[PDB]
Amino acid sequence: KTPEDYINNELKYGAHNYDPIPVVLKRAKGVFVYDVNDKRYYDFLSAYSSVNQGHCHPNILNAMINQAKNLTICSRAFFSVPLGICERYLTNLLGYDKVLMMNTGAEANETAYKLCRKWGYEVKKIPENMAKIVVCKNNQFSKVPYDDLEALEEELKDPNVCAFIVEPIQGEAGVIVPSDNYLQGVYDICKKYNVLFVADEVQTGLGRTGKLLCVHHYNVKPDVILLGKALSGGHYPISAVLANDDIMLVIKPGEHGSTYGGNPLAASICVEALNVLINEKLCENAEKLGGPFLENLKRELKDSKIVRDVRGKGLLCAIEFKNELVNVLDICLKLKENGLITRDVHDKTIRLTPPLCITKEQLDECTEIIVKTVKFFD
Amino acid sequence: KTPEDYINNELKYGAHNYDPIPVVLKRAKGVFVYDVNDKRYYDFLSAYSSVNQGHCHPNILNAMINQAKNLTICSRAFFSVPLGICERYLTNLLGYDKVLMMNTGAEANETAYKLCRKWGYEVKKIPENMAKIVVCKNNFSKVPYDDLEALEEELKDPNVCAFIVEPIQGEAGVIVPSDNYLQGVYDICKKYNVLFVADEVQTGLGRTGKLLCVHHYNVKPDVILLGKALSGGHYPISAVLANDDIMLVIKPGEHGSTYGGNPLAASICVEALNVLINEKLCENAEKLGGPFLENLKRELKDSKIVRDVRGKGLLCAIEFKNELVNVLDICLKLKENGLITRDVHDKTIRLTPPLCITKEQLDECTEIIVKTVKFFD
Repeated sequence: KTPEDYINNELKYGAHNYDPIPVVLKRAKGVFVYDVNDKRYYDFLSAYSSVNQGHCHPNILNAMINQAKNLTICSRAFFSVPLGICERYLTNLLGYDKVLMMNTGAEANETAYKLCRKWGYEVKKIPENMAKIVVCKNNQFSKVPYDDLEALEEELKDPNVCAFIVEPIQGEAGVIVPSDNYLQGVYDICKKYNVLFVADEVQTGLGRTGKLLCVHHYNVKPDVILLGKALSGGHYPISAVLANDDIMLVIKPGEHGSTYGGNPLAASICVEALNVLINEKLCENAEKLGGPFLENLKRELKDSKIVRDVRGKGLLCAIEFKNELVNVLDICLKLKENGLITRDVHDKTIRLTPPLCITKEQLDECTEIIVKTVKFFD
Repeated sequence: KTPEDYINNELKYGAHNYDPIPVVLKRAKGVFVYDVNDKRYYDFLSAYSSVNQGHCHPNILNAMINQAKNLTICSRAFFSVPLGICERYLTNLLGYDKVLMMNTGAEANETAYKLCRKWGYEVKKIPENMAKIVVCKNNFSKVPYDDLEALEEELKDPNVCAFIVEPIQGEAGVIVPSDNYLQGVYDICKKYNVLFVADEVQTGLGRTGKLLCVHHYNVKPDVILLGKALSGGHYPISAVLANDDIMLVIKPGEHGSTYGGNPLAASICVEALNVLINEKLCENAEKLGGPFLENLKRELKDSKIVRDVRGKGLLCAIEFKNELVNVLDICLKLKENGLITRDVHDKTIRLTPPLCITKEQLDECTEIIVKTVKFFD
């Protein structure tokens, strides 16, 4: 049918929990997506990093097929061959003793919360019910502003703090990059006060900023890591929590459920999705291309009336606009018209988050698409 | 690489969040799974109904392959072709206006909680943050299951927005309720203007012989929760269905998992339900269900450890006299004799094979089960 026909059919038969950009996608490969009118767009969202490897990577599909022909799910009532293969692979790769595989980012977060508090009770000997998790503003809980070591140290003085969880670059806040020395500060303060340092790398991990873990840029080793998105190359909801035995062994059977966590199909996809990442050296690509791409955009938008900031690390980039001077949803809609799809946060900031297999040449074309579009609104 | 090799390897490199039956599976097809030693077992858990259609159904693989070649995920920042196809397919099949697709059964529960409460506030006009959901014990305020009288006492409360109930309690030990419980739930919910929410994540999609267990009683709940077999075990997929008057209270803004409603799930889901309908697996379960449970009842009638043999369609259980047998040991013995399941509450064994199971296979399994029970007799 037409784009409007699909949209209206969703409005009729589906809950109205989202207000999407009105492009109706049917195909995708690498950096590109194709709508029902056969129009091609540069995808600058990468499904929030799930397709870091590019859309529809054939090597990831092939691992998915090879496994799904043999076994897709048996439930955690029994063991499957592929899970331990994945656990061994991931833990060796990232340098932690153990991993706990789940499906979604929210599941990884809740699992981390529980792990942290149980370690708080069982190891830190925090009195029952008192285990506090500290989190950052715009992320028993407490909040601290992001990129603030004084505020952090003040909270962690409390003996009942079990963990601090922080994203190496805040995504939802609008790609906020902390000062150099922040994460070393976090590492130091958390060590001082015997508090778990949890890095949330669900968005920043797996090549997006140019490293396997954005934390690697700062040569700092968190006590706990949360991964997801790109773990699957977009073929399956897969997420993970990693920690050494002194932390992870606090977890015991009985727990709750969520039957699909650790399933053989996800386990096989995951190993291949990371095999692709590493073998194609996509971390190196994002790291090589990202810095120049951003400097170019800064340069070409410097002295644009409507631009407030241009920021990023590797291929995790964003433009902040002055929303009193432009409608940013309209920028997004014009971006789409000019062949590039993204989304904004907080009606201010546009994510610039292409798959990591993007070329220097493609990034030059995208710079021109973006600059043309910002000029239109000046 | 032996079973023990694989088990110890997971103990070393994986969190100890589970304590599974020590069988290490490498392959599965239809009704059967195969371990690392090439031993064959009847799967009598069906990954808790995810594999109603049988393990590794080739048609579902084909739909997965056909979609994934084209598009697996774009996020809900944009539209995808397959999602609206799945939504129209699902809503037309079960007779509700709208569906909300998600990934896990816990996502469907939380979405349902939030939908129920917002309906409560916007339609029922319950006062500021007073909306109360009622659930059953052994499945906020709680009420005993199959207790028509205590249900009425609770819903009297004008602050109650919903009552959520499974047609058969799975996690409690496959508690089959009395007839006219469900008819009387409907009537009471209609009486006091409370949403009647049926949790069919386990019971739905052919397991009890019907597309929804609630169809046995010709009752139409206000909200349906589906999951598990929605995917044929190929993908985590769940759903909440409701008519427009309820569903329209949901506005854009809240985010869950970027994977809810993705094109790959949407295309897998249409085929999983197609397999279910076209292979008449609901019919197979109703048909084969009754006789299978007949035998077990009469073949274990003088077993001193057997407390009860119950169920509907292919959602069955045998409950044991706990004081007399270690029910985990029965499960391990069952495994020895080539049938795998799990128990619940240390007394009840699930008997839930895929729906494509044959009369001749289920005869084999009845002998396996009776043989095993007699070992502990």
